[PDB]
Amino acid sequence: AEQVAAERAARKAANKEKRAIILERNAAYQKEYETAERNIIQAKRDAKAAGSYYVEAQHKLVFVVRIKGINKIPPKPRKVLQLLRLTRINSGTFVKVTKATLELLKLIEPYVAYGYPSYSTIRQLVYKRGFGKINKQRVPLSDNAIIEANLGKYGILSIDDLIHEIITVGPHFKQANNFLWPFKLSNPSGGWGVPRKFKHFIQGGSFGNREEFINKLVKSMN
Amino acid sequence: RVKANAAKRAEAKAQGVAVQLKRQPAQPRESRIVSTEGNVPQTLAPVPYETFI
Amino acid sequence: TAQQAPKWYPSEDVAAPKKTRKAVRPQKLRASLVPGTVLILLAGRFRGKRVVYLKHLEDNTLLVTGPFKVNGVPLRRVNARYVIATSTKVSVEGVNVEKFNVEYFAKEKLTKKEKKEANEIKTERVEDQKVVDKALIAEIKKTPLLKQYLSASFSLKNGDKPHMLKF
Amino acid sequence: VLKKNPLKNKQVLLRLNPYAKVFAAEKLGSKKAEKTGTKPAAVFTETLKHD
Amino acid sequence: GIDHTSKQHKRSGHRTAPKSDNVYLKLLVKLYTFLARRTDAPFNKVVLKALFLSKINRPPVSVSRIARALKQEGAANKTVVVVGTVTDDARIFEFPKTTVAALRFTAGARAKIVKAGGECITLDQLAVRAPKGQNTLILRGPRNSREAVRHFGMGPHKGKAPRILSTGRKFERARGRRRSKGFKV
Amino acid sequence: PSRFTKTRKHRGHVSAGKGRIGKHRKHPGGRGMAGGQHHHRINMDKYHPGYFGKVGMRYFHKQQAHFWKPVLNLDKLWTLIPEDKRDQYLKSASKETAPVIDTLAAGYGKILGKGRIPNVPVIVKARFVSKLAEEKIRAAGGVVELIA
RNA sequence: GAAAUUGUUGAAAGGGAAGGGCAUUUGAUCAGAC
RNA sequence: GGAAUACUGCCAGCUGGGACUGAGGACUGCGACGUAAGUCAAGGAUGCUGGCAUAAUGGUUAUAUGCCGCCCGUCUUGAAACACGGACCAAGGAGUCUAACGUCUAUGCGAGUGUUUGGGUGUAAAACCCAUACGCGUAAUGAAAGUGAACGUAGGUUGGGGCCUCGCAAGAGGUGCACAAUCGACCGAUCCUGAUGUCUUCGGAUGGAUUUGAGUAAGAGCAUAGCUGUUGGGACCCGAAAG
RNA sequence: AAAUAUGUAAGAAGUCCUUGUUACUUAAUUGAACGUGGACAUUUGAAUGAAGAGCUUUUAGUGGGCCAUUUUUGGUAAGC
Repeated sequence: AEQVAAERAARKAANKEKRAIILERNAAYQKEYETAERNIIQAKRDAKAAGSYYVEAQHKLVFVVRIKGINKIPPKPRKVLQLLRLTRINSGTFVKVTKATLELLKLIEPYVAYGYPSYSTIRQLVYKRGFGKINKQRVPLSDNAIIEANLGKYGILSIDDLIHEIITVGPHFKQANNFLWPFKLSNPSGGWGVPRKFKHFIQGGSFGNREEFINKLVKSMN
Repeated sequence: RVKANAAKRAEAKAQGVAVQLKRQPAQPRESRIVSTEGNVPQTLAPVPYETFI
Repeated sequence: TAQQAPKWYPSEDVAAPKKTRKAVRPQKLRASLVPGTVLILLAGRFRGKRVVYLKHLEDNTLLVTGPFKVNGVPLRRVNARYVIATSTKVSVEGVNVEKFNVEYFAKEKLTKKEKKEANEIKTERVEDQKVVDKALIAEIKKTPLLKQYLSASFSLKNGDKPHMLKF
Repeated sequence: VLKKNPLKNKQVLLRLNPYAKVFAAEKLGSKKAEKTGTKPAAVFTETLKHD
Repeated sequence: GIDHTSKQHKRSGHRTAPKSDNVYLKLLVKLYTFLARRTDAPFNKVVLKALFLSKINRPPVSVSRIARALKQEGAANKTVVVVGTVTDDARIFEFPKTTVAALRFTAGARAKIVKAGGECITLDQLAVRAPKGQNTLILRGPRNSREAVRHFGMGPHKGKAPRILSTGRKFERARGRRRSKGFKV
Repeated sequence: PSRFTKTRKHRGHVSAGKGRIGKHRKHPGGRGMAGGQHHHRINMDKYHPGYFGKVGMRYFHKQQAHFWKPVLNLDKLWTLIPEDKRDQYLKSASKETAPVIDTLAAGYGKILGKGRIPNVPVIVKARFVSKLAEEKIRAAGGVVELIA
């Protein structure tokens, strides 16, 4: 039983094939991410050239950051904040946009800032601040096998695959998002952009729906 | 709902299509094309003040 | 007994350190440092003097000369972050410089017993200066006032700002 | 024992993404799109320029 | 700060490392904490937890329940193991031959099974015979038979055994306990 | 022992575990059993129903020897028989040899039919017996012999 | 042979209190290590 | 008609300057570059060099400077308070013991339990041994006179840890202690019913009931010790006007 | 006749099929309740979260409260 090159050559072969499989799906998502990103661009030209208006699909995903501290919050908003796992200032969570989630977002509007996040924002978050809930323990991802052993049931094998299930809300988004620990962000690097935070974004403040300006805000936090 | 829920599974097992017996909430809308044939936009402006009394 | 005992004793053996993963790579000098450049020293005996940069020594230091005939600065080595690289260039080609290295500058470390209370030059370091300077002073004569420029001391005047000056 | 970060430390990036090597070598971040010459309808321009 | 959804620094509320200073019980626990760690068998998890338990959570199993246990379908050959104490029941005049594993047997019980052809064993001898608890069954004595539980929860209209030193007539069997004398309970 | 009580841990702390507002006082609610039909009613009613009033009839000059009648149940009936002297009777259901169990010599005034004697015949000498007790002994084959 | 309180010598500071905390300059003193 | 620039966004685009940190201590893991060897910025700092080797760094203390700092304890919604006690210091100074008890715990023996009222004995107020008794538990329910705890594998249904069989596994079937819910059976009481019969007024068979018990349904108890709580006690300490 | 609040449900203890019991009920094996046997298992029956869940014993202190936005009563008002 030499057992220093027999199984080691076996484990390396099993590692190479996993790296091999991870490679096509990253390439596969690339043409899938490119094609769709160019379809809406091109479908807008066709509408204008045909004398019509292309009404894009309503956004399916929002990123929510808790803006207020933990003091002096009425019962109903405090419960809804807990159900989204935002239990301290500058915390992040992805929420699937649905009727049962919109009404939660209205109750918490004075306390959160949210919008529609792009690929660059979400890709950077998981790479820098992505943690998995591993047996009720907050574990840095830092390897594909960590996601593999915990989200391999649903076909998720990598950190890049996990981002895919987030941005395109798939059949296993609920488990995938739940696996992702709530993001602990810092304060924005360049500031909040306003003198007073706790007014609505429409009213010169910070809280509410900032439809794409969340990307600028989260990147300064990230 | 049980009757339809029991009925849909019974018909589905003849072909196995994963009938998805669960209920879904109201989803965000998907894309569409709105055309302006005879529906050309008309511009509205804020109205001035009047007392009406 | 005044203090009874500890029930257990830490092991006296030392642990080997883990495998360090910090390799040594060559230093990258800034672009303003080209051999033959005139340097403005910032610290030491010869702070404020102007000297000629000859060679990059292997221990990250710059081989430098006054020349000794011009301003009295011999063949030394200095650190790149204690000099200012000027735009003035003196052609260093034609100077035999490959013999100088770290082993050339050996201090013959002194023991603790030899404590000097109140109070020479090594034999052939007076001819190496002459050999190099002879090929270097000839190149100095080409540019007018250059020999005068090297013989002066740099200083900041009233109202000059290093963040705006050029050298 | 220590969290090293992707988006830097290129070695860590290749560990988590085998596609990073070909993403960079192909310059997919600065890719160019083929030009198209379609133009908006006359009704669109008048509406945009309407009072 | 954090908005805690649960109380912080809450201990498990379960008992580990039983608080008795008996040296021999500690050795039994040590043998079974190793066993539960390294055998991946749910039987050694139970025994290790049961070795922790207190006296009122170890009611005395009698030889009659053991006899009834062995009269279950296909259980007359299983090894009986009691984490606790085994007492004698002079209310049965027959007995099977099955061996018993326990902490303490009474002399009457030790006499009983030995007379009936059995052999009473300790818990370690069980380990070297049933490391995964093969062919065993756990018997737990009646916890709610103690005289203190009768008194637990008493109030109006539940009949729950008042604490009383001397009983009989003219001891809290009066107004409050009948409709003839005031209200009843 | 004194070194373990919480009095050692209440040194340095003003109220000594009695409160600052409550201000532990001598007998704030009355001494002994005060307030039974008054401010302590809810406690007495919930825990001591029957504490006030009377229920029956009196009995002067009671001595608890006329009602002395310790009970032996029919479950055992056999701890009185000696241990090594038992098994030869249980295995031999022999007539005209059956044991006599004098419950009084044991100290029992009554026998009641708790249950399930072995079917060997035995003679029992009892001051009193229960109804179902007497035939269960007799249905086994024995007989009960009243004694005084 | 303690403390409160007191005398003498020595040192230091002091424009309507004094005492305290963080940080360091200065003065006095000092352990470790070699 | 052809470009540019702005603005917004993206690059797993390149690159310069500054600051803080170096936890870990043989290898293992994941990777990257290489035909291979091997190398690396890859599961946490190393290499070269200088001065000093001493109060130089550092500790202590006193002072100075910048900023800050209201008097403690107590009652209280609220104290720095123009609310109360405290001029200063030493020594003493306030939740204890007992009889009876509740929960929890630990120990022994266990249908029992408890030597220590007393007796024997003794190295003598100890240690050791012992019968008859005695209290508590094993039987309760009725004011009482009284009666007195199995239709049945000591019941059925449901949930159940553990165990057993099949199964690679997932899972399936069997047995199912403690415990939970529930319905039935048994004992006592109240209201019925009233059998064979007999001192013709006794006795109480059997079948019942929106009645009821601090019950049975293969015993858990007894002892000693401990924290905490209770009652009586001077009852944490100090405190009347009185009789 | 709102808004904000408030009760119930969103399954396996469910649904469907056949038939055994009875001293109740019906003209009527008609029903009512409880069961026997069979079929439907991981999208098993909306969302999100779950930090473990359910349970018991015992015992402390407290039982003078006060303030702010909104609602509101007495009062001219009030640090009422």
